[PDB]
Amino acid sequence: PEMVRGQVFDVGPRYTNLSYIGEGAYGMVCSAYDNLNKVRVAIKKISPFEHQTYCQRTLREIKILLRFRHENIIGINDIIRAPTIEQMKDVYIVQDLMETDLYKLLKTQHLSNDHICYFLYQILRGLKYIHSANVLHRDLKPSNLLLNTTCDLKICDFGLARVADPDHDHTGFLTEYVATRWYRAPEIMLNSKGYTKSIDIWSVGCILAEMLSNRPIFPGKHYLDQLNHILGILGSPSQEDLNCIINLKARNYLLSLPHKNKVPWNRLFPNADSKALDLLDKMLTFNPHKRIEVEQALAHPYLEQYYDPSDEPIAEAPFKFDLPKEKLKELIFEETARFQP
Ligand SMILES: *[C@@H]1CCOC(=O)c2c(O)cc(O)cc2OC[C@@H](O)[C@H](O)[C@H](O)C(=O)C1
Repeated sequence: PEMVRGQVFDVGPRYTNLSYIGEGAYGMVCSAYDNLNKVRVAIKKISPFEHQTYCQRTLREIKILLRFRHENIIGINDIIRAPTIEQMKDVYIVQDLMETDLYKLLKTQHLSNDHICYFLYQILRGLKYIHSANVLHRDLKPSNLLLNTTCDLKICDFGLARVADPDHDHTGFLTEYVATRWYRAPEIMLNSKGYTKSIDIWSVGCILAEMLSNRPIFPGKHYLDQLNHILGILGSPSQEDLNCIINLKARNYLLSLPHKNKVPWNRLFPNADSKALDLLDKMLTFNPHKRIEVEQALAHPYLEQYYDPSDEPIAEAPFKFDLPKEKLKELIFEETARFQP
């Protein structure tokens, strides 16, 4: 058993010569050599079984990724675990080895407009597949976008994903915490549980802005502060958009604010392509019902060099629609059985 930074990695004998990469949800990510396929791979160690929410995140991801097959979604090549439930303490998920993630890339690298266009195209192409499966990713952010050496992009981490449920999306003011804060749509803080596809388009718009400037566009320092940053750039919502918000507490909070003017995108991003800024505006639209959808975004003039609906596939088998951790562990054991001897 090889150890990496005081952490056992029981992945032998198939996977050897381990190297640290970073941290996932319930454990670390390493690279390793695959002695069967004679290539290096990435391996994520997960230790979720003490906690019901961890088991939930682990089961969601495994169930989804084993059904999905798409060029812009990183797949599961192998799952390593003990042969019995009694002996199962950790799970190792083996995936293609990528070169970097967009979070690390944006810390030091300026993106050319050609790279921004290609990265955005690939994010939306993968997102089209996800949404066609009636699935919401719900945690899109640069660290969940992986790049290989030729800048092919893959979406990672479905542990926060859910099946879309727009009829049950409404909730009260200041109750929801969906997504990582900086990528969270304004309606999460106002009246939404994050159960509609527009949640993901907002996150993509935040990622686009960050690719244009190498800094987060809405860097809220805490929960309600996130809405301060959003409104500081978008300006005050229109009467029509407020009439959309029937919840009285959320609407009255917005009405209590002083009038704020919109900051023009081309003042925030003076070197950006004007077509990129037009698409950015449509993704970062306050009203989630008016916000552009993934297939419309793919057809936007900014992406005309890449757009090809017949090469933008959808899912064959969409997902249609309280468990103690003991039952979740059994479910995880069952879902991973296909990779055993
Ligand atoms: C993604 C989990 C899989 O991540 C990877 O496979 C991965 C590869 O292949 C290369 C590099 O450089 C990073 C990387 O993941 C880094 C993770 O920390 C990632 O950002 C994210 O946190 C995650 O776990 C989901």
